[PDB]
Amino acid sequence: ELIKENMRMKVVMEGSVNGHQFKCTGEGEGNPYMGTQTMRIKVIEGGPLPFAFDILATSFSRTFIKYPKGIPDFFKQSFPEGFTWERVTRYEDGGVVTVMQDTSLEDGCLVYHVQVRGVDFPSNGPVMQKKTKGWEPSTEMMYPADGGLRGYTHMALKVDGGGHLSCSFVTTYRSKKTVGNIKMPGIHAVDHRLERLEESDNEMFVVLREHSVAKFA
Ligand SMILES: [Mg+2]
Ligand SMILES: [Mg+2]
Ligand SMILES: [Mg+2]
Repeated sequence: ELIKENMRMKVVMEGSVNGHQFKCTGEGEGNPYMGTQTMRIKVIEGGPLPFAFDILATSFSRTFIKYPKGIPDFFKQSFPEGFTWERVTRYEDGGVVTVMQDTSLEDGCLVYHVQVRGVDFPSNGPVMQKKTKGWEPSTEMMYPADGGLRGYTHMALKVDGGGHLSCSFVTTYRSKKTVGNIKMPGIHAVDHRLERLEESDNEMFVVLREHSVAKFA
């Protein structure tokens, strides 16, 4: 079918955080049925970023979730047309990030277009001071919502000196399927582990790896 055991992805991300304009490109691959993927990301405009790359990392891939056959896979069913996602992220101490994403399939490659707008991060907070240490593993609750899905995640951004910055994601996943059917899942959870590795000194190059597995709520 269209989502093969090996799939490539490409991403273009444009946005701003606290007025700082940037652009990133990414490419990678994974095993959509095993829920594993890796991607290589470059900051191509606005680099070096004067904020933590961690606030972008969660915007770089829902086709690579391991769904058990008993839980319908909204994302893989949405091809060939694909799906969109819209997110609002609220950070402890201020920091609101709004994200709009398109997922398409072009010549057998997944193609992502992402728009990111971050505002009101404190000037001497760990995001704008680049004192973050990556994301804890998290569980995203998935709910049926008017023929799409609502995702809800409480994430913990690790900070220098042992603390965390609490943050909350509400995501709306919408199908772009204009011909054909989608079997809607019930309430479920997705367990995520997002790792950054192979980073350059000023985060102009970052490798992300993700493990995403669906389970019953
Ligand atoms: Mg399915
Ligand atoms: Mg902060
Ligand atoms: Mg660098």
